[PDB]
Amino acid sequence: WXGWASNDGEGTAII
Repeated sequence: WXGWASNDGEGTAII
């Protein structure tokens, strides 16, 4: 979701 790498489903995801 609010990660900074891979997609977490809808947005960015944690490393």
